[PDB]
Amino acid sequence: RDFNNLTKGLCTINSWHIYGKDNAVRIGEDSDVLVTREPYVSCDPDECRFYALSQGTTIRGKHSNGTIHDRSQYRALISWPLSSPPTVYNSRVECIGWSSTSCHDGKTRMSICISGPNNNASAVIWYNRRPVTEINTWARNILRTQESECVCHNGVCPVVFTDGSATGPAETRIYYFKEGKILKWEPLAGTAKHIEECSCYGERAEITCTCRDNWQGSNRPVIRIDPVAMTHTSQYICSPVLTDNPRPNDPTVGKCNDPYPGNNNNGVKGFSYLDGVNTWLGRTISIASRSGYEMLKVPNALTDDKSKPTQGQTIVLNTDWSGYSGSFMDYWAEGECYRACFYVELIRGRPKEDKVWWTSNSIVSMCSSTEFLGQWDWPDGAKIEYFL
Amino acid sequence: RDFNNLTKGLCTINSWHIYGKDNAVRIGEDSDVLVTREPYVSCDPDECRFYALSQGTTIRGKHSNGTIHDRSQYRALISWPLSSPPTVYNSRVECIGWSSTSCHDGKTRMSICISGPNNNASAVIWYNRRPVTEINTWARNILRTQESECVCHNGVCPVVFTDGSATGPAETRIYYFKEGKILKWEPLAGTAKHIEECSCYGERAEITCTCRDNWQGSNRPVIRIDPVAMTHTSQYICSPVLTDNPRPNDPTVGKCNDPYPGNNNNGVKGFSYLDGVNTWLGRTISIASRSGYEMLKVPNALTDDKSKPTQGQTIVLNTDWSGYSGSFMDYWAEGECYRACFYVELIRGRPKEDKVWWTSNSIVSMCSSTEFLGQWDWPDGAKIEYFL
Amino acid sequence: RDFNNLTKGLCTINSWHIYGKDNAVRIGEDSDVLVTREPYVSCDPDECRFYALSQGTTIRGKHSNGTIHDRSQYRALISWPLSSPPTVYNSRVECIGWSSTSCHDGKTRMSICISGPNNNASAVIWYNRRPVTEINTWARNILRTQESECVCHNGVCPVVFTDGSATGPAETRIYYFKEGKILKWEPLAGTAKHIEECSCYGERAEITCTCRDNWQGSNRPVIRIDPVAMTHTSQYICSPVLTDNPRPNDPTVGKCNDPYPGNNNNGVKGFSYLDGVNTWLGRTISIASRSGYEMLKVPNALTDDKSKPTQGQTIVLNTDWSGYSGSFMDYWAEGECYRACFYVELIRGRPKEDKVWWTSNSIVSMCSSTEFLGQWDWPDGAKIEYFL
Amino acid sequence: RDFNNLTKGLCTINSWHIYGKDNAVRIGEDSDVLVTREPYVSCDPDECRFYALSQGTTIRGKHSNGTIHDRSQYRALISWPLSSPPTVYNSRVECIGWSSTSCHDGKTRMSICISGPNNNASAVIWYNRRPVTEINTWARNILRTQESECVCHNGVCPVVFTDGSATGPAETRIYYFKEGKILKWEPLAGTAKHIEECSCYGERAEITCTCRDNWQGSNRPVIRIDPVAMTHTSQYICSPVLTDNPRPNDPTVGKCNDPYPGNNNNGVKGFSYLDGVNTWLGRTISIASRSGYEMLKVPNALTDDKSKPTQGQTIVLNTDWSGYSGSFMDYWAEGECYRACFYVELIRGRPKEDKVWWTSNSIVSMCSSTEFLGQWDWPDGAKIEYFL
Ligand SMILES: *[C@@H]1O[C@H](CO)[C@@H](O[C@@H]2O[C@H](CO)[C@@H](O[C@@H]3O[C@H](CO[C@H]4O[C@H](CO[C@H]5O[C@H](CO)[C@@H](O)[C@H](O)[C@@H]5O)[C@@H](O)[C@H](O[C@H]5O[C@H](CO)[C@@H](O)[C@H](O)[C@@H]5O)[C@@H]4O)[C@@H](O)[C@H](O[C@H]4O[C@H](CO)[C@@H](O)[C@H](O)[C@@H]4O[C@H]4O[C@H](CO)[C@@H](O)[C@H](O)[C@@H]4O[C@H]4O[C@H](CO)[C@@H](O)[C@H](O)[C@@H]4O)[C@@H]3O)[C@H](O)[C@H]2NC(C)=O)[C@H](O)[C@H]1NC(C)=O
Ligand SMILES: *[C@@H]1O[C@H](CO)[C@@H](O[C@@H]2O[C@H](CO)[C@@H](O[C@@H]3O[C@H](CO[C@H]4O[C@H](CO[C@H]5O[C@H](CO)[C@@H](O)[C@H](O)[C@@H]5O)[C@@H](O)[C@H](O[C@H]5O[C@H](CO)[C@@H](O)[C@H](O)[C@@H]5O)[C@@H]4O)[C@@H](O)[C@H](O[C@H]4O[C@H](CO)[C@@H](O)[C@H](O)[C@@H]4O[C@H]4O[C@H](CO)[C@@H](O)[C@H](O)[C@@H]4O[C@H]4O[C@H](CO)[C@@H](O)[C@H](O)[C@@H]4O)[C@@H]3O)[C@H](O)[C@H]2NC(C)=O)[C@H](O)[C@H]1NC(C)=O
Ligand SMILES: *[C@@H]1O[C@H](CO)[C@@H](O[C@@H]2O[C@H](CO)[C@@H](O[C@@H]3O[C@H](CO[C@H]4O[C@H](CO[C@H]5O[C@H](CO)[C@@H](O)[C@H](O)[C@@H]5O)[C@@H](O)[C@H](O[C@H]5O[C@H](CO)[C@@H](O)[C@H](O)[C@@H]5O)[C@@H]4O)[C@@H](O)[C@H](O[C@H]4O[C@H](CO)[C@@H](O)[C@H](O)[C@@H]4O[C@H]4O[C@H](CO)[C@@H](O)[C@H](O)[C@@H]4O[C@H]4O[C@H](CO)[C@@H](O)[C@H](O)[C@@H]4O)[C@@H]3O)[C@H](O)[C@H]2NC(C)=O)[C@H](O)[C@H]1NC(C)=O
Ligand SMILES: *[C@@H]1O[C@H](CO)[C@@H](O[C@@H]2O[C@H](CO)[C@@H](O[C@@H]3O[C@H](CO[C@H]4O[C@H](CO[C@H]5O[C@H](CO)[C@@H](O)[C@H](O)[C@@H]5O)[C@@H](O)[C@H](O[C@H]5O[C@H](CO)[C@@H](O)[C@H](O)[C@@H]5O)[C@@H]4O)[C@@H](O)[C@H](O[C@H]4O[C@H](CO)[C@@H](O)[C@H](O)[C@@H]4O[C@H]4O[C@H](CO)[C@@H](O)[C@H](O)[C@@H]4O[C@H]4O[C@H](CO)[C@@H](O)[C@H](O)[C@@H]4O)[C@@H]3O)[C@H](O)[C@H]2NC(C)=O)[C@H](O)[C@H]1NC(C)=O
Ligand SMILES: CC(=O)N[C@H]1[C@H]([C@H](O)[C@H](O)CO)O[C@@](O)(C(=O)O)C[C@@H]1O
Ligand SMILES: CC(=O)N[C@H]1[C@H]([C@H](O)[C@H](O)CO)O[C@@](O)(C(=O)O)C[C@@H]1O
Ligand SMILES: CC(=O)N[C@H]1[C@H]([C@H](O)[C@H](O)CO)O[C@@](O)(C(=O)O)C[C@@H]1O
Ligand SMILES: [Ca+2]
Ligand SMILES: [Ca+2]
Ligand SMILES: [Ca+2]
Ligand SMILES: [Ca+2]
Repeated sequence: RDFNNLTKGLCTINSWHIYGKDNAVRIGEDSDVLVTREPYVSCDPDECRFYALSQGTTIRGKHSNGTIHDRSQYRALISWPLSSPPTVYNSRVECIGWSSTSCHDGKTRMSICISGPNNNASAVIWYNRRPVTEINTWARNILRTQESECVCHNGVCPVVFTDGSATGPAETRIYYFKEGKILKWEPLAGTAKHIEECSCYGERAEITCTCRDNWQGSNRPVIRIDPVAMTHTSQYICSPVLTDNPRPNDPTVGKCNDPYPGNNNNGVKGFSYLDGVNTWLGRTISIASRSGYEMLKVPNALTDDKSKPTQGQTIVLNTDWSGYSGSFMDYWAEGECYRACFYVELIRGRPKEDKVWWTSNSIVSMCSSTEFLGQWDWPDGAKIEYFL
Repeated sequence: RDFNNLTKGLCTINSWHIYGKDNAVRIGEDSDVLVTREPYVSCDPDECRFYALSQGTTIRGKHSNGTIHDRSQYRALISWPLSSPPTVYNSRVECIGWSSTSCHDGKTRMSICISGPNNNASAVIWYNRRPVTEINTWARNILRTQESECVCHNGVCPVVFTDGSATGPAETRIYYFKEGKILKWEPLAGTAKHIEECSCYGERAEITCTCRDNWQGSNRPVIRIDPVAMTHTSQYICSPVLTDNPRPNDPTVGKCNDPYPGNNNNGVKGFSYLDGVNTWLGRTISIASRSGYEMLKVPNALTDDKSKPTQGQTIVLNTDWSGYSGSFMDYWAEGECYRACFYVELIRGRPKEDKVWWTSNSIVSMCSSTEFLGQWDWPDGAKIEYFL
Repeated sequence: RDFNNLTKGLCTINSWHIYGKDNAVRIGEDSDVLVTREPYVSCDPDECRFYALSQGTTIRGKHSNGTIHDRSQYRALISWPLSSPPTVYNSRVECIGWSSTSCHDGKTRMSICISGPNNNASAVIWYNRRPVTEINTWARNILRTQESECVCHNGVCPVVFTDGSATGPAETRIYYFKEGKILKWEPLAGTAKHIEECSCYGERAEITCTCRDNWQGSNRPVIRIDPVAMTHTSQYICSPVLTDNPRPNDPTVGKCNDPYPGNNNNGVKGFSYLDGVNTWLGRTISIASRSGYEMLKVPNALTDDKSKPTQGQTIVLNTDWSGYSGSFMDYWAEGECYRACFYVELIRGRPKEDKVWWTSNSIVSMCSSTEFLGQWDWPDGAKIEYFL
Repeated sequence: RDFNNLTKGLCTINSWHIYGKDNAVRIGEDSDVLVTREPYVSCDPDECRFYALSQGTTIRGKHSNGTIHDRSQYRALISWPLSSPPTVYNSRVECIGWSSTSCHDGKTRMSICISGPNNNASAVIWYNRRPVTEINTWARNILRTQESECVCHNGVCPVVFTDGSATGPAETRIYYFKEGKILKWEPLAGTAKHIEECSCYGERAEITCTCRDNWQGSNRPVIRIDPVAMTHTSQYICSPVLTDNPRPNDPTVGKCNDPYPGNNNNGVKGFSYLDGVNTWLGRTISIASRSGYEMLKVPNALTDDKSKPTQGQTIVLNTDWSGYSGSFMDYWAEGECYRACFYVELIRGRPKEDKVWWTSNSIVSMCSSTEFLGQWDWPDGAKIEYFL
């Protein structure tokens, strides 16, 4: 009943414990599970849920054929109970579209879905489950947004959008919403050169977003937002531990204010927690594809262009498929600090597994522990052969 | 806890944004989805839902064979969560029958279902989910009602019924309900010559209904209701932009007080928003069948017999099937105006697609934006070949 | 939050309107619907639900084979939302067993299930969804109860049980429960000679039960209960309109205090409303089997041994299968009188349809109207051929 | 809203009445039922539910192949409504892992799941459905816990864990949790020599746990916990009525302070109620495998090394498969005493039924009656042949 404020710092991250896993593809082999992609996790004050973009068909369904495609009239943002699979019968539609974000401000939830043809897309901003504001495409080239949760502070929920080229300069805007209405927007500033799919978290009245430079950068761009002043900066992770994909091999020195070169015109949504010595980066293990997943403790990664790992944890073996990853936290938990969490999208089917005609995913997520916990690996677990 | 009053005017309609879409036929190819038709949308103060007449069988079920037929003992009014499909497991039965309307008065919901043989039908009026009032057929020829939501003002919810011929003069009545009890009824007056399937909305203490003249009219009849005085008038949309189906080609001058001729004994449920220069009409694109769907801004359409479009938006391409369309609004939303909404029934199967033995539909709906949003088209999306 | 009292009389019954219908067998041909039998309907202060004895298997399931049998370890009393089918996913288990009753006292619900072998059965009485009291078999021969709702008055809910022979004198007891605890019990008194499966309703502080005399009677026995004094009487319906099944042809004079002879050792659960001139009897249309169903207005049927029909309504044609029927009312509805309701079990499969290996049913129910409504017939609607 | 205290003694157990049964394997032959094992039952103040470790696949699913294995990344603790089957659509995930316990303290629920490889497992302790505390493996050999409900007293919920060998001395710890945080832990003391899978209940401010000595004991070890002092003792059931499995034949004298020999390196989770003359033991009927199940009244079993049965009740015939059994009670029921309950896991499939490639189970549970009720037997009820 009052707006949430980011009054706490991050808990110390000494390892990662298992939080949730839906085993959707394993289960959906023989039950009514929706084909998805672009998932995430987001908490309300009373409940945490799984989120994703449905493809408007079950996995066993004949309409799963062609679901490699990102943008259709049959997609929607759905949410469902934590660690359940997204089924026809338990999935709640938040809004219609093929690009989304969502966050609760402490009183109620804002959800945003973009739909339309590539040259004529529009965002609709829902708040308390009703449509409130609409935004038309400004650059007429796939208006698109975070594909993970936004973050609010005292009613103000910033959202990062991009419109324009995926392979050249584009038009990125930071919208500051309150109760679904636009308080303000700004064009992207700072030294980030291309921005897509920001993964965001909040601590001590600052919102940090780790994004995807699709055009040039194999290091990740970072936007930091003041939700009170409604201003931001941008730079890159300085660290030579490179965290996009595909990417070249790790160098010994990164770049703070420019894209690290070697791979153009591609990437993956990812995330980091940037908190001095309490800094952890996620990446795919493979430099070539969305294969494997690990967390690496890289003290001062944001600001230190020679920073290297001092600790890590494998999440998904490099013999298993991964995908998008992103940040969320339970802002309404007990205690004196915010516990960092993330999810990894485990993509199955096309293009890497082309014996099936579909593309889908399941979800695994972890949150930080102050203990030094033993590690397991967490694969999707499905046998593609069963779907043949 | 107090009755809702229609105290607001319509928001300015500059375009239409996507509101909901269930993709029911695509999803029901491989999950337990009920065969429906005659759908709509209706809001409670805390939730908006999809409504339809079930056929008492799933689409993949063997009993889907024969579901082209409108009236059986196996039909029921169901509701289900917004943009979900109507499944066996998530569908809530409101009442039993093969013709319906439903609306919330601010305290609770009235639902009405008609059932029976053609010569002996009866309406039962439910209120707070209990049966309260029953009305026997007065003309012994398919007693029937709106197939979309009614509208309430201070407890009074008017409903339009027709009994008698579909191809000649019939007996239309306006019932004024309060808490499921009949306050008053009136025979149809004014210049409308035949009335079926009224699509209604409320603003500034007046209820406007756009209906179907099955007997003669390719222009649409309009009933306007004073829910305080409990009186009404009727006329036709004056505009030469004709909005029934099938229909002849658009002339340059309409008819205000008589059916526009050229097509007899057929039609489709449709709707309009009639608000001076803020006037928008829906129609099928095809003049021959329930094919395509568009919205047209036709300033003063109700009163101007030469009024032509000044703006439009395509909803469904003329290469895709449509069906019934109707009006609803979220009377419990925030802000200073009521945002116009509509749904379009996307009919699949018989009679236009006769390689399957069933008839069903899915739903798409939009609400107005004050922005000038880019347009997409929104087809059902299912492949009939998959059902073979 | 206070116990309900039977303070109202019955509304005048001038006809019957459709209340609910689940079409379970039609729908369960292609969805996960539980095999049932012995259904009924019962209201809470906020909701009315369908009830039945599950067979612990879906209809399409391989374990549906053998479900003609009444008593197994796999049966349970389930409830589910009104007019929904009893599915695996929406059915709530009230208790485990193969004979049951259930009723809400205004504060919470009592449910009773009997289980065990024929010579060693026991009742467990649940209240507020916890087990409170248990009763062991007294005659060691299929302890059994109403198979429809009980009725409460000021916390006191009487229940009729029988233990002993189905084809000879047996031991019937009336238990008076309050908060799941036994206040009192009595052996059956009066002139009823055999009692099974009582169908009960309450009005003006009296509970009337119409039961089944399996041993000799083709007229129905009647128990009337004073829930304050905790006493009862019994007799038969005097009327020559005979309402058990199988039965001989209607005579011109009935029997008030003895079974009407002609058929031994068989019957069906049925019901009546006995209210002077406002008296209505249900029966199968067939005198030979559970085929068809009609309601007949038989003024003074209880006390007049020459009383004949003055009005009727067909519910199920004699070309369609019926089954058990029983009484319930919504004691928590608005208004000045209790509206009589009933359900009819529509049995499909064995023994009358032996091309399938299962026995199941669906449900239709009606409540009274003060109007003289037109009639329809309400068959199960499924095609057995589809299940082959 | 206040913590529950164990203020009541056990009700007198004169027999056992049926409480719940899900018939999961019968139903899951033709519906979307999760493969499980290691089930139990646990009550909240407003609801009692079924619990189990999912295998992350339906029974009919192709991924059911290999589900004999205990520990995978696809397992999770789920709960679901009492006597329902654990379906994809009604199962709520409590936490991720392959060993668990759960209990409500009167304000909210603590749930604990262990996951990881054998040499590197970790417990995560959830409270109010959020992760609060994590515990790393201390002996690097399958950290594991009760597989049935824990018990709380004034906020303090003790839990028994074991880490180390299954076939030799191991490291057992008693953790005392409050609001998901560790108040204290102790190493196992007393004369119990090996501890696994404790089944616990609470009465008069003492918690009694009956466990599994996998290494040597065919009598069962017993831990008794003071949740105020946060101390414990351990011994064995003195009785010569031996209750593990496999086991040698019953002798005439047991052992109070040492394992009863004859079978090494195997066992089954089981339980007892130890209350002077009101003492009842469960066991499999078979001495060789998890076949059959009975309850035996063995006055002073805990302390009397010659105690023999004075009464019993068969639960599952020795011609039917059983499995794990464990204790729970409804601490929030009415009345002056706690009513003892238990469940039995009915295992189907591998290894005893190897014509199928899966292992799963269903559940039956009973609670005590003060009556001397007639007995039935309660088999799983499924036909394996149907799954072929
Ligand atoms: C039970 O569970 C536990 C808990 O999980 C398990 O214990 C864990 O074990 C894992 C696996 O070993 C550990 O993860 C690795 O962590 C290291 C970081 O720790 C080493 O380095 C630390 C930093 O050392 C510099 O500074 C220090 C001072 O600050 C200085 O002292 C030192 O000399 C040095 O100059 C050391 O502090 C650390 O020592 C503490 O911990 C030790 C245990 O780990 C202990 O033995 C010590 O005594 C001490 O007390 C230790 O030496 C990460 O570096 C590593 O991440 C690299 O390697 C993996 C493959 O294993 C790779 O996937 C990673 O990406 C990463 O390497 C790439 O990136 C580098 C950076 O650019 C690059 O240099 C590398 O060449 C490499 O590059 C190639 O691969 C990448 C990726 O594909 C590609 O992009 C490139 O282009 C290129 O192709 C792992 O994260 C956990 O930290 C550890 N956890 C704990 C709590 O201990 C335990 O094993 C389990 N038990 C069992 C029985 O299974
Ligand atoms: C990005 O998204 C945006 C947003 O959606 C897209 O932009 C939209 O584009 C669509 C498609 O073009 C537009 O819909 C059409 O709108 C016109 C109405 O606008 C024209 O006419 C206006 C009125 O002009 C008279 O009065 C004015 C003064 O008031 C006077 O100035 C004028 O000279 C004239 O005498 C003009 O004001 C308007 O101009 C503004 O907008 C222009 C952009 O549209 C801009 O360029 C201008 O400079 C200006 O600023 C404009 O000229 C509708 O008329 C039209 O509806 C007709 O045609 C479609 C087929 O396209 C048909 O399906 C419709 O039913 C309708 O036509 C039938 O009915 C008529 C009425 O009886 C009849 O006369 C016709 O012959 C026709 O009849 C046949 O078909 C029917 C139906 O099957 C049948 O029943 C008959 O029997 C017969 O067989 C469209 O609705 C949107 O308005 C526009 N939206 C916005 C915000 O701009 C943009 O394209 C997308 N971008 C990309 C790159 O894709
Ligand atoms: C639109 O919908 C409406 C609303 O539903 C439809 O209108 C309804 O139509 C149905 C079907 O006709 C009616 O049901 C029958 O009702 C009669 C009772 O009403 C007749 O008798 C009344 C009593 O008359 C004695 O007393 C009066 C004075 O009190 C005296 O005046 C009279 O001369 C006589 O001596 C009359 O009052 C009544 O007249 C009012 O209504 C008339 C319309 O119905 C109207 O025309 C009149 O002018 C007047 O105003 C009328 O004459 C029931 O008797 C009958 O039930 C018998 O027959 C059916 C087969 O049809 C059978 O299944 C029943 O079981 C029952 O008969 C068996 O039992 C008898 C009792 O033992 C026995 O005598 C019979 O031989 C028979 O026995 C065989 O069958 C049974 C069962 O299988 C077996 O067990 C035996 O062994 C043996 O084999 C029907 O219920 C509705 O009442 C009527 N409703 C309304 C509101 O009007 C309308 O039709 C629909 N419109 C269209 C176009 O479809
Ligand atoms: C209707 O429903 C009701 C309610 O359920 C049914 O009635 C019930 O019927 C069942 C089945 O008969 C009963 O269960 C058995 O109970 C006996 C215990 O009761 C006998 O013993 C009592 C104790 O007697 C010593 O002390 C007393 C004084 O305290 C002294 O007087 C006496 O002489 C003696 O020295 C007697 O008090 C008791 O008498 C009361 O009740 C009688 C009715 O039962 C009545 O007739 C009497 O007049 C009196 O009023 C009675 O004589 C258990 O011992 C027995 O459990 C053994 O046998 C089963 C097989 O049946 C086996 O599975 C069990 O494990 C157990 O036996 C193994 O363990 C023993 C202990 O180590 C060992 O000694 C045995 O050799 C045996 O060992 C082999 O098997 C095991 C297991 O596989 C293996 O591990 C070993 O290695 C080895 O291979 C049953 O539980 C219910 O108690 C009774 N309930 C009630 C309320 O009456 C009624 O039948 C149903 N009606 C119908 C028509 O179906
Ligand atoms: C009660 C009833 O039968 N309504 C049906 C109406 C009437 O036939 C017409 O309005 C003529 O009166 O229209 C439909 O057939 C149609 O056109 O798709 C569907 C609808 O179910
Ligand atoms: C407890 C029990 O078995 N009840 C069964 C009763 C009894 O057999 C009779 O009332 C004779 O006592 O009737 C049925 O068989 C029936 O006629 O369809 C169904 C019901 O399940
Ligand atoms: C954590 C774990 O693996 N628990 C497993 C235990 C252990 O193997 C034993 O208690 C030996 O320690 O027992 C089972 O195998 C069994 O006997 O059915 C099932 C259970 O899943
Ligand atoms: Ca990149
Ligand atoms: Ca027409
Ligand atoms: Ca009889
Ligand atoms: Ca053992």
